[PDB]
Amino acid sequence: MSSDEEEARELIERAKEAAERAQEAAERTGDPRVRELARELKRLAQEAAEEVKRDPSSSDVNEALKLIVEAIEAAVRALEAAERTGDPEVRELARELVRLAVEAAEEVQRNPSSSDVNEALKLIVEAIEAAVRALEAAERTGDPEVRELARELVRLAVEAAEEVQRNPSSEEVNEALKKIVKAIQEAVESLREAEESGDPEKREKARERVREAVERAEEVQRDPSGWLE
Repeated sequence: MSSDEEEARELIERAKEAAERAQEAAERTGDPRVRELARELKRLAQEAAEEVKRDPSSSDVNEALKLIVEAIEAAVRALEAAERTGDPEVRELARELVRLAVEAAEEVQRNPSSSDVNEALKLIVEAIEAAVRALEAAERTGDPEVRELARELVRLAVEAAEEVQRNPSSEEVNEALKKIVKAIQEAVESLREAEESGDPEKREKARERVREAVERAEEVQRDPSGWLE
């Protein structure tokens, strides 16, 4: 078996496992909307895998499948994280994140040759992963205020991700989401530091650190090109 052949077989298997996880996760939510989204994740994996199964010699087709599989895996993690929280607002944020993954994946499958559409999904996947980490970190604090701020922060990322999804070729919209993702990653790192500390003062510091990330993300959405920075 050649290298292209081996890579194809491996990716098709990875796609199958992803869609299967998506199936399982969605049926556990009992939300008919999430079941529909997971059905859509499965459909996209099969459509993208079917192209690779036909002809595994195209770099673009194999790259499209790989990115779509990464999007499904991230969507799966979002749904699993939401279920762990038992929190209805977090479940709704997860639904919103999964919907964005679906819509961005649909654009990739339709246009595998487009660098922009590829970049949009890539960045959106990174945003989903960062958002899930922020929500998980906030949940671990058990603190109502940190949790609420994390949700505010993820909503700003969702609104910026939608802009990217709808305008993949706009560099300004891309840079805005990158800045917000950076702010989320900084919030996550601050929460980790406070979590590994036994200092109550470090926990109040955490609230404020997440608050500063929210204020940063709000500033970015008001001035996405950083004209004022």
